[PDB]
Amino acid sequence: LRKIACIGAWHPARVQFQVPRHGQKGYFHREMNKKVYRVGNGAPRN
Amino acid sequence: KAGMTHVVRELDKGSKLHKKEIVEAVTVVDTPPMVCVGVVGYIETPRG
Amino acid sequence: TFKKVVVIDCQGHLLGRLASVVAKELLKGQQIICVRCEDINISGSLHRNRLKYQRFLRLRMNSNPRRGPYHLRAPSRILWRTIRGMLRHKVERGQKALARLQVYEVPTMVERKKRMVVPSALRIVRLKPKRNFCRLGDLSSQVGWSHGDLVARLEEKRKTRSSAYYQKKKERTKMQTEAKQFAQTTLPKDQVAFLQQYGH
Amino acid sequence: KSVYACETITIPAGVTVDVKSRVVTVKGKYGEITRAFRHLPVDIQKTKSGNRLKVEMWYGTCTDLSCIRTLCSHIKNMFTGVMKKFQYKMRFVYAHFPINVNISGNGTVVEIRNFLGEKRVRIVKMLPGVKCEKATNVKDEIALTGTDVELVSRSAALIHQSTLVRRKDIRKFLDGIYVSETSTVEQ
RNA sequence: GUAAGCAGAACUGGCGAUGAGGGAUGCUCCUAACGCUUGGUUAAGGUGCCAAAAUGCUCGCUCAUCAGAUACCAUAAAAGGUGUUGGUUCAUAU
RNA sequence: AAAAGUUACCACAGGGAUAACUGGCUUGUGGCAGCCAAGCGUUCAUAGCGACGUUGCUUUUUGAUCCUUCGAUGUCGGCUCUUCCUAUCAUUGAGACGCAGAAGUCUCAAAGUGUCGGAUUGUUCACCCGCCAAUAGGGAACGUGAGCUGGGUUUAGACCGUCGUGAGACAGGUUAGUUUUACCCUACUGAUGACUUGAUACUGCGACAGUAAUCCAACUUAGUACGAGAGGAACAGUUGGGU
RNA sequence: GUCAGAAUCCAUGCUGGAUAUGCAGUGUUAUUCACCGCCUCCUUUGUUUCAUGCAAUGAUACAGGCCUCUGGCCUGCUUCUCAUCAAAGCCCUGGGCGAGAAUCUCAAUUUCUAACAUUGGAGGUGAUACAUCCAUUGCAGACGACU
Repeated sequence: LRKIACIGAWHPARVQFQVPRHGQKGYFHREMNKKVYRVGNGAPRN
Repeated sequence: KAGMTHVVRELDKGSKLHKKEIVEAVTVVDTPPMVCVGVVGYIETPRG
Repeated sequence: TFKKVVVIDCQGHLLGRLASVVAKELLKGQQIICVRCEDINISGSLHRNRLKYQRFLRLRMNSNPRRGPYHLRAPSRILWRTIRGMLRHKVERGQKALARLQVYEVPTMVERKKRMVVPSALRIVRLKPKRNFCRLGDLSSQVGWSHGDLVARLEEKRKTRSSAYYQKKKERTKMQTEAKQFAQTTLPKDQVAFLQQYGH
Repeated sequence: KSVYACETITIPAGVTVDVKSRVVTVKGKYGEITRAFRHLPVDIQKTKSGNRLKVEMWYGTCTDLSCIRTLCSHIKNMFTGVMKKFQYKMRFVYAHFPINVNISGNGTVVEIRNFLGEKRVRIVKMLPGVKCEKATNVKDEIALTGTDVELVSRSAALIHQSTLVRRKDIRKFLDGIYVSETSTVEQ
């Protein structure tokens, strides 16, 4: 029960790419508009 | 990337949170200075 | 019964009419370059041809469209398809014909060589005037071919390059045909009248 | 179909005309328009007594015969351009809300505020060869003046398009801006 | 029978028992029926390329923001159009 | 020939020469769209309608048929999951009105995005309670059982009613009743990997394929426009919410 | 002949690119007889979808163009160059010298082009490295792979 029941209709007599399957998750290359609050210094009181 | 911690800042938005003190989650990213080395030209061709 | 290479200028040319000539010559064993493929023409208006290219993008393998009809946006790559459309390309002989063909949207290399013209497959000849036509460079840049304005720049650059070559040659076409008129006098008067029978 | 057809155009005095190829420069005192006619199959050629411009087509079918008189009307407009200009007067209309209109008169652009009680501001830049005077002393009027017709009369029409009502019956709400009169300035 | 690649008859010819060339593809359509073959000529059907042969010659019509394109055959109608090309017949150039 | 029944306890030889599913031809029936103009529409055939007639389209209804399948293509419905169509319910941009405003009705480009929570029934349909921008209609072997479920239908047990002298029968009702196998090929999803004017290392280019955002509400605009009055908008701006 | 114009379309951005058996730039290129390059000179073989001059560089228009431009030209690469005199041979800096060539007996492909790779020689200049297993890691992981 941790799975899809119906992959596909009979025709096309072929599994379509749009249906979701089992496989890799994470390690995907991926954002935009994330605000910088503070630029700091390593050289105390940061 | 390092780890993330929350910070407190005063909102400046008339939202109901105007002039109030909001906690926010915040990632620290460690960035020691990047040393410049080379330089690369690029011709623009009809291929790319 | 044929030359080593035959470079085609493809401006003024109609797309199918060109391709059908070019196909049969590849089968006869002639090796061909096509050049300035962006300027090649098609009958019908721009809107009409783009509506026909949109019917082509609608086609795809529904299972996995990675696999299916590759929609090729570049003018060089578009002409290449319609030549392959006029060849039995699954058979081994058909494949050999494509191998001969080289298509470019003008590089280095063959600016230095002459470009010929197929006269039957030509717009000023064929399309009865008023009847609206469309350039392939426009049709391709409508459908996501990015490199319109480079092929503007590079051509406009190497036209100035070629007009510098022209005025050297045009000066030393004068210079030979000046020295011809001396040489035609000094050799004896029988053989001057001999050449004016046969044109030279 | 039809073997020959030729209408001729009278050139007025303070103008010159230079038809090389199909393309026709018209220089007068005020400015100058150039315009191309490389659609039409037609032989333009001016005369020995050079205040007349004949124009002819052989073998004209009845659709393409109708492009002989379209040439004449466009070239006639280019003459009364470079002499006299083309003023298009437009008048504002409204019921309740008085519509408030400003001008960067050299540029030129027309911001239109408070159209039908609205807060969206509506800038309309004109085409390169036309200006916009606010007409003094007559209340509520814009005068559009330039040499070309098609540049001016677009630029008039673009203002009409911008200031258009939606989502309401157009017969009651007549709030707009409309061309009053086509004319010239100089006479 | 509303009709059906539906059911039932009459005359002749086919398919079944039958390939070959054409109709892209098809048991029944077209040409034409077959011993192994060399040369010549046609049939149906075709001649831009796939494809052997015409980007042949000559005269009209058509521009389609879903043109059209070859019998059986792989659908289209009533009703419209000041889109264009001709015709028929009245009325003062329209 | 000299001759009654019954079998759901059933058996055998066969049959796609022959029914019950899909598919195919057909489209009466169902569904959808045109043409003409008697009248309706205070007045006015045509904003919106449209009798008496008449021309089409569709295969989402149901027949008609028996071409395929009887040495078996696993017969309803739900759940899950994907995609496609447009004959568009909502959302976008228009046009028309018997359009003052608000609210609508009609039509064009439109399938980009969206179409819900429950009570009763096995239901498909249906009918209610509610929400919502809207709760449009369909296809893909009446999608989808080596995907599940087994409530229904359709074995054997048993009950009632009607029919039969009886065994038994019922498109009459009722309860109890087994849902088998992938490790093969392809497809799809992920994983390594030989080789190409040398090896090996780093930085790149981007043909081509896939694509992503989309709806609502409040505050001001404004009790303004418009209206005899009741009622009552919109754009720009600000702030949130749903999926 | 133009113009405005949409929840549309195509780009852009985003994901892949062992989705083009695609393409570019840069680093280092085998401890000194030991292999290995690059550039000439000249020989062994073996590849080619295809050697016999398998030849020729303005850019446009077509109800117009080009210039050697007070003139001349267009109506086709239908042209314009190239092709000789002894051998696909031998001698003199690219042109030029001479010489009884046949009985190759009536034709037999006119065996030698081109670049690409390769076997072994001459002379000129050069170079003295990495990857995998292994152990370790855990930003990764069914096993490979990846860090």
